[PDB]
Amino acid sequence: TRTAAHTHIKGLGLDESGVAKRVEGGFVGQIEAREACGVIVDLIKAKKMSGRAILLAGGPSTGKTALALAISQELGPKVPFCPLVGSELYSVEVKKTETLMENFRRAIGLRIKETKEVYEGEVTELTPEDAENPLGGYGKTISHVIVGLKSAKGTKTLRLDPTIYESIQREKVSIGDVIYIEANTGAVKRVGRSDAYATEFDLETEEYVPLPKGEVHKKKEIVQDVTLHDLDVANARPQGGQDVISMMGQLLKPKKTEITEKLRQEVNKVVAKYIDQGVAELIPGVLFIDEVNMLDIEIFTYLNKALESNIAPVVVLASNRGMTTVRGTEDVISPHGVPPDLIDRLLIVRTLPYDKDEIRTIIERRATVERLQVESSALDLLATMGTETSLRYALQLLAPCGILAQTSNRKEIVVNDVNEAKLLFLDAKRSTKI
Amino acid sequence: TRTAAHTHIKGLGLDESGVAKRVEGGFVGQIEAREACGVIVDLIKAKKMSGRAILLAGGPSTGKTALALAISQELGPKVPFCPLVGSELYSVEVKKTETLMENFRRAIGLRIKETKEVYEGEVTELTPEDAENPLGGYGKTISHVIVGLKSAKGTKTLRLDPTIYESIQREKVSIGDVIYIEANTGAVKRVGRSDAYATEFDLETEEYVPLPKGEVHKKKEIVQDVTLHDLDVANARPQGGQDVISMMGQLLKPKKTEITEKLRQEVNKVVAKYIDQGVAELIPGVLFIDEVNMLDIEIFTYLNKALESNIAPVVVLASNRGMTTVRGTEDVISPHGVPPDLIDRLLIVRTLPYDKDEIRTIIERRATVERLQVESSALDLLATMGTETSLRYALQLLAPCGILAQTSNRKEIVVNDVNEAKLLFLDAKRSTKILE
Amino acid sequence: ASDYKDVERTLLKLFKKNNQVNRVDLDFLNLVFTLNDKDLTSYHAEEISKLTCVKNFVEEVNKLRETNKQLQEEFGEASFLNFQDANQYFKYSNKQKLEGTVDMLNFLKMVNKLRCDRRPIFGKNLIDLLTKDRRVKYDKSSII
Amino acid sequence: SLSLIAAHSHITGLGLDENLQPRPTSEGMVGQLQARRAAGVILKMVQNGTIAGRAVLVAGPPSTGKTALAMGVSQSLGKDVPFTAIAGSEIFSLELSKTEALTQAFRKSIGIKIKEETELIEGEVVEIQIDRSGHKQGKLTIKTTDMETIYELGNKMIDGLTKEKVLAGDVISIDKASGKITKLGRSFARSRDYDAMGADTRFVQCPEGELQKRKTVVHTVSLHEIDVINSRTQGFLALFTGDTGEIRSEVRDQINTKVAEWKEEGKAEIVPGVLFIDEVHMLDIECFSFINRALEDEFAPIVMMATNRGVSKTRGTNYKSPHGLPLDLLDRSIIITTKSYNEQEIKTILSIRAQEEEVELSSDALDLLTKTGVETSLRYSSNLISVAQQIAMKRKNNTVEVEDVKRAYLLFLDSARSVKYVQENESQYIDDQGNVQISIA
Amino acid sequence: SLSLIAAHSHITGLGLDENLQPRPTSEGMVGQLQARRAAGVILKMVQNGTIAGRAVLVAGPPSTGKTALAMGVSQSLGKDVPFTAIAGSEIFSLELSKTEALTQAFRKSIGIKIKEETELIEGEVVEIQIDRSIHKQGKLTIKTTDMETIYELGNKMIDGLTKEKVLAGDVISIDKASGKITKLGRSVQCPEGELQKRKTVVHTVSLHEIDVINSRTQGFLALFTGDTGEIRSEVRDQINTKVAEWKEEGKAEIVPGVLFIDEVHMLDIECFSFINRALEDEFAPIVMMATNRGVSKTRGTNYKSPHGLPLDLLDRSIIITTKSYNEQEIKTILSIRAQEEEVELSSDALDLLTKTGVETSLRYSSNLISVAQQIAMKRKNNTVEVEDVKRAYLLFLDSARSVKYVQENESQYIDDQGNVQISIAK
Ligand SMILES: Nc1ncnc2c1ncn2[C@@H]1O[C@H](COP(=O)(O)OP(=O)(O)OP(O)(O)=S)[C@@H](O)[C@H]1O
Ligand SMILES: Nc1ncnc2c1ncn2[C@@H]1O[C@H](COP(=O)(O)OP(=O)(O)O)[C@@H](O)[C@H]1O
Ligand SMILES: Nc1ncnc2c1ncn2[C@@H]1O[C@H](COP(=O)(O)OP(=O)(O)O)[C@@H](O)[C@H]1O
Ligand SMILES: Nc1ncnc2c1ncn2[C@@H]1O[C@H](COP(=O)(O)OP(=O)(O)O)[C@@H](O)[C@H]1O
Ligand SMILES: [Mg+2]
Ligand SMILES: [Mg+2]
Ligand SMILES: [Mg+2]
Ligand SMILES: [Mg+2]
Repeated sequence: TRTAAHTHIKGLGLDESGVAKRVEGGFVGQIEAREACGVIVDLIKAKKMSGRAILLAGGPSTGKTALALAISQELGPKVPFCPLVGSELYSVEVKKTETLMENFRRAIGLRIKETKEVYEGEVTELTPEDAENPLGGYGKTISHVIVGLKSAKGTKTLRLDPTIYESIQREKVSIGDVIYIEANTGAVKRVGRSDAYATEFDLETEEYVPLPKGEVHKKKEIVQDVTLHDLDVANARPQGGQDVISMMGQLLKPKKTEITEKLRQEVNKVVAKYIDQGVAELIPGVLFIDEVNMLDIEIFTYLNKALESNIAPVVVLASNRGMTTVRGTEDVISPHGVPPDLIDRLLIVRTLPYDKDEIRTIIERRATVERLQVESSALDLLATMGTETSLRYALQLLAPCGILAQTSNRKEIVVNDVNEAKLLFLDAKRSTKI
Repeated sequence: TRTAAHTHIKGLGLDESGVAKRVEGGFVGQIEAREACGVIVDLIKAKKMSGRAILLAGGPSTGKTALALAISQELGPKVPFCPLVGSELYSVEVKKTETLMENFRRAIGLRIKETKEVYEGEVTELTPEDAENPLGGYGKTISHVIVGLKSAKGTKTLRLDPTIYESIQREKVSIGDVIYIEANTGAVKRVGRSDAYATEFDLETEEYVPLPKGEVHKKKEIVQDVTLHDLDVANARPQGGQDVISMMGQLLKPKKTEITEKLRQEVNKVVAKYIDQGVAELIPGVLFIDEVNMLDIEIFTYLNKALESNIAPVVVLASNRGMTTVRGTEDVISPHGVPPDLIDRLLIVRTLPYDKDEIRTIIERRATVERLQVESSALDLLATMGTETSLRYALQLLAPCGILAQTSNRKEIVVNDVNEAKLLFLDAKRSTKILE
Repeated sequence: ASDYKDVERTLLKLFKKNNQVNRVDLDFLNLVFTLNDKDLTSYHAEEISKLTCVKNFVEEVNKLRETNKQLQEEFGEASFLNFQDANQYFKYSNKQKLEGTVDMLNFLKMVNKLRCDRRPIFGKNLIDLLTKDRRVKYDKSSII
Repeated sequence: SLSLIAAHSHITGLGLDENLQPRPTSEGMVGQLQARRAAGVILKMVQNGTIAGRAVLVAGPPSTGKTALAMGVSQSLGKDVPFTAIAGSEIFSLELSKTEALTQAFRKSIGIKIKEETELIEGEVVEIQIDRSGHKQGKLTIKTTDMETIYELGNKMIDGLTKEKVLAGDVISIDKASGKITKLGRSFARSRDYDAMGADTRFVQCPEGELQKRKTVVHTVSLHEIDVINSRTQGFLALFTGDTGEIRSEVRDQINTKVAEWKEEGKAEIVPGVLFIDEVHMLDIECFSFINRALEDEFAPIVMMATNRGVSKTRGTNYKSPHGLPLDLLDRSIIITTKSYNEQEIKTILSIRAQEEEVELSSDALDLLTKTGVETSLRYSSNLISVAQQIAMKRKNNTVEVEDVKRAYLLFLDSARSVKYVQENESQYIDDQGNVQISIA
Repeated sequence: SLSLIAAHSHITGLGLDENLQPRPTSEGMVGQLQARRAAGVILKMVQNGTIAGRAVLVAGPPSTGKTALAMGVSQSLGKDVPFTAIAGSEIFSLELSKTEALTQAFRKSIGIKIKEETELIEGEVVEIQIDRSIHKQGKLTIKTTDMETIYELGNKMIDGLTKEKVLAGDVISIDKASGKITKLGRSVQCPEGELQKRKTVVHTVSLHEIDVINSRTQGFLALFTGDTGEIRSEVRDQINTKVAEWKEEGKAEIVPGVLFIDEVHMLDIECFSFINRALEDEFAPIVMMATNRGVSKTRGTNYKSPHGLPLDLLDRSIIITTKSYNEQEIKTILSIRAQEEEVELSSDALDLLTKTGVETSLRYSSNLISVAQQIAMKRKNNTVEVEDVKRAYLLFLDSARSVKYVQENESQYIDDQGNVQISIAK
């Protein structure tokens, strides 16, 4: 129901073993940029390279942010995408380099696939079977503990090992309780009483949970997604409890800190171990730094060093500048805002300006997205203004025209509404004249 | 008593009709400025308007601070008046905007009254009682406690909740100790030991205190004047709690924090409710910012927004420079060093320089208030010196003249004493000449 | 700093005498409300505010006051003169006792009104609801 | 709300008709018909709630109704729709980065209406009977004004009752989901039993109606509040202290996902609001570059911006800009302009201000004030009104007249006369070079 | 107070007579007749205490005696009166605003004397008898020079004595009110009279100390740790009003003092703007400011000023000007320095030192005395002769000769442009 500025960008709209369609996925025009973004997306999906930089170079209202969002949508929500504005790097709690590194490691992702066998159901029988003692001594010995669990369309009896008695005592389970016992670990966990005994007492503090469905023996595959930043922060943070370190952590507000290279290397080592064990897979991801012109020279030098890291994501930068001095420098005039050292390490994609027909098609598709109806003459006038002042000016002017039409009890936008909005809301040029 | 620079200023010195006398209230001259300040004082006493601002514009040594302090004296000690200078806003713990806002709410006083009932006296009995049946309660099953307090006018036997008994035990109260119970909150305080048992032991560490006067059960109405900023600070950094975390936080330094607008809104809600109920009354004060030139353009821009609030005191500003570039800006030459947008929200009260007669009268009054006797000839010499260099130079040269006269065992300052003071202590122009 | 403890004790003792006398308990008047979010709930606070017992206090005060009016009608011209009769002194003592209990009820009513008005800005139920870890349980938690 | 008569205290809202046609004077606003139409269109855009992240710039000469228009928009929006009004200089902090301050401002402008369902039993316990050896068993009685029922208590319920130390005459509430017991207070019958009462004790009536009740309650919480609560373990204190720090980006992403899940499940509703930045020209180029991308979000609010500078220098850059703002931000912003008032509009504004300040002006005094306003400034006459009222009251006259306004004009100067006096006596006031002649003779 | 020899150790006072006329050489000060007369006027104003918020500027050329004058004023002012001496570079802190630092400096120089009357028993302990509950029964005996009596203890006194574990035969001190126990060695010393004495103890504190004490739960540690923080202004107002009330009651007296800023030419315009108003209010001490630069640009401003200070502050100050010394005064100052440093100079050695000081600098000749003494000691000679001073001159260079050497060999040093010729060849 909400309508941001890129709700209609569903993807790049390419075809397999082909090129960009003229209009598909909410994109009109920009064939070369869409094809380049497609090959970059293929490279990212290959998941075999690190520190690959592409720069989205073009003027305002040329589709750069739309292209970045299309890359994000094409890769899917599983690949970690980290939108960012260059202004965000300038923190007050830590240095710029630390923030850049944190974003870098936030772009890398990890997927953990674990299969677990579990028996679940209401406890019905609890009987230990006596057996002969190997050491004699006239003592009473147990060789197994028998637990009977009943489920929806299922029930079974288990001859578990004698060790279960400790977990049963610790979890203070009873007959009528529904429990959760791991097949290979031997631990147990009770989630509550069965709903069948909710009537036995009028009041009871414990929560009665519905009887679990299916067979008692269930095999489940749990997938969890984490980022290297998440692991680093979790390892750099106290557990949280009654110990004294957590108490002083409660007293002193947790500020960002320079996470040392030792902790990061430990995280990398454990991740590599579990990846080799076959439980985890690595996803590179994308780090999108919009308005790269805002970055200072120190951040650019650290990008130069960090792009060479053996584990780094694909960095997409966007700049609407021409020959401008690099921030933090007095006489370094470089193409776009990026200093020449970083430009040598990246690949540039151009975003062309639009024609009248492209502007008109964009306007009509946006109007369709906003659930608005426009007359042909009104659409032609809107496109004329878009080519006269700005595309974004008309795209934004769509909504006030709709409001004016609705106030006039009309379900369609007409040239009168367009002119009324034009007089009410001035553009940058007409206001500068005023 | 100590004699500061503005001790002689006792008031604006106006008539009932608003006209300003030539010499009254320690002031000499400045008729128009004094009348304008009197109208402003009436406006403050009206207590109807918020965000009104005036700016005292004039040259150095003209009386801007004198007029501000006269306004403060005329309003009285029951109305807030927070002095400031432009440099004090630049803190290192919080943004300058937060400091300005805290100063704004430090000048909106609130008078809140609360009726409190206290039981005080010397403990004579303490007889805890259990329930009539053991099954009545849990564990100890402690019922009410009976305490007997003694005062100068008699004794009273009180029936207390078991919570008060627990408090009594916590405070370690025995028979004979003078105690203090607040029925408003249930708090028990141990004043000390009665003077009656002072000589029970010849060596004992006990703060012996006399028996309380009046009745044991005295009801008193307590009235306090608190600013809104006091409530904001109380909410931001509450002193409650006896946990380890609470005490550790108490030991920490009280760094200023950006108190959110939500807390201010909630404080305003509760204060409005109490004002409606009649419990509290609002006293808009005055905020005085001397040397407004030192504020940055950001501070002025935030002042534009602050002055439009529903609760804002009467800010009085002083500037002693004209056609000066505003701090934090490269090109904006402004009338008084104050941005034009803020000037449009201001009323400028121009203060004018003095002539020889006014300077002479000022020196006379300053010598009188300093407990110094000055000869007419030396006083004319001082007046000529002051009109030659500055009024403040003479006003500060008065004291060394008195010391020099005393060193010669003279009751009054003679012209020779003033000449010797000139020789010993120079002025700015003469120091510049001698260093050149 | 050990040598400075005596100075600290002297200064604190000097300041406490003025501090204690003319202060208003801001906690009692609900002017401080930042601790209430920790131990109070929104609906419980509003229910207690709705369930206040001011009416019972007012009706009991009026009942005692009309009983006192009847007693004054029976007694006649009340006076505080030195007592020479058991009846007169007993009736005067009853009058003063009834006035005292009326005052006690009034003060208790005001205290109860101020105590039941306490409310939290965010109830602990709201904090728990906004902090709850969605629908995640240990059933699908990753052991790794 | 606790308030005094302020600059914008007379604006109840935009004086718009049903067709968004402004009235010549209504709800405390005069003139600015085109600007008021545009403001009403923006207001309806906000009310519809579908369009997200729109930048509006309010431009015009000083003292022309920009902040007045913003106040009117806020009043028309009313409560239940957030409206965060901040200054340009407020975002500069020693604790938060500029981007973090802008993010918190943006999140404050979006409110979440969350529903929580609670089932409770409330009543005054009449009798409690507990038997204990093995596990304990007991029966309990709770009454209302029109109901009474005896319940049987489990072992854990008995343990909770004992740890709460509940006695007869207590009004308690139990959540049947968790069994937690909260003591509301004591009955009135137990008030006489003591002379002094503890801090915990409270006297409450017996609840009415059915013993077991189902109720849903709606809470209005901003996105920023959810982020602060879910950041630390005691963030709700930072919601008041302001010591929140730079909240983690992952926390904000988690909160966005959680709000989306709630909205899909229908227990949370989004009420977008208006972020108003006063004097946007005090912002930096970094802030504007952040704002450009911030508006391109599904949760982004509608941003109103008020500026008066023309071709001025953007802060943080070495070049001039059409409004003091970079061209990229102006591209994605629709501009609402204001126009200087004529004599009649100034007269009506002064009359409205006089009515708000309960000052009874005369016709000749009103004409003199209007002439001073058109000659010098509107705010100058508006401020002179109250000073003239005080002068007239000092003259033991209940109505203001020409003499009072003349005296107020003489006592209190304006910008022009102050500039004239400072220029005529340049030698006695400190200059840029610092030279000043304190001496007179 | 054991310490080594400084550069101002010889100045034990301002050297004035009853009529405030300074003697040619007294209390370690030589010359500067008018400066010392004015300093005596300032000292009398400080001692009177009836004048507040006066600023005196001590201006003049370097090596003329500004810091020496301040030290003489401080010594003649004596103890029992605050004297805070801070350099202008100490204001700039990362934890305190410059205005807050200046405020704390201002409050540090106003002292408050509080008298506390305590009842304490002092004597030589003899016997202690403590018994179990029959809560506790206890008797202690204290012997003095003329009395020997037993005291019947109570519960808390018994607990305190057990906590201290006082032995027998050792001098002990017990306070009746506070209950503090101060141990002393066995009776060199002995009890001197009555068992229970009535002696008052006076505590000297400053307004800043009271502010910091009330700032936190245990704020008095911050007076040593330095983590005071910007104190709330309401707390300072409370301290001020309570000090006024105490002075009215007569239970505490105020001792105004002197604040000395040695290098005011480093403070910025904000600091001066703050000082202008801080001087006006009551409880403002007397501020002494020392500057040397003739006309310079005030820090934080782009314009020159008559002393590096804004004209507003100079209007509020009276200026004491110091004049350069001549040959005889240099000779006697060097003689005083040599006497302080325990160096026996010869007549010709002293004359050579005087001519060197007149030609180059007084400080340079002052520093050469100790080096000359060490040179002579290497020759196993007691008195410092001319040749020792000549060798000291040859081994150690002054500013002018060093500048001449640098100018004549500008290639081998690093210049402002960052160029140097390290290579000895070419
Ligand atoms: N090829 C395109 N097809 C459809 N819509 C487009 C296309 N290019 C841009 N748009 C839309 O035009 C609007 C502005 O374009 P954006 O790409 O968001 O801005 P931009 O071109 O990156 O310029 P900057 O750098 O942000 S100032 C957005 O609503 C886009 O969705
Ligand atoms: N009208 C007046 N009557 C008497 N004394 C005055 C008057 N105006 C100023 N003074 C004295 O002159 C001195 C300078 O006043 P002040 O207001 O501090 O200077 P400025 O006006 O530059 O701020 C003060 O000590 C004050 O006592
Ligand atoms: N159209 C209007 N109707 C009513 N009052 C107005 C109107 N325009 C301006 N005002 C009043 O004029 C005063 C100036 O405010 P404003 O115009 O917002 O200043 P600025 O635009 O310079 O920020 C305000 O108090 C406002 O109430
Ligand atoms: N009048 C004096 N009497 C005695 N010694 C002096 C005198 N003036 C200066 N000195 C000595 O000269 C040395 C340097 O003086 P100093 O205080 O640094 O002056 P300044 O600060 O103006 O340079 C000090 O060690 C001091 O002992
Ligand atoms: Mg973009
Ligand atoms: Mg002044
Ligand atoms: Mg405005
Ligand atoms: Mg020096």
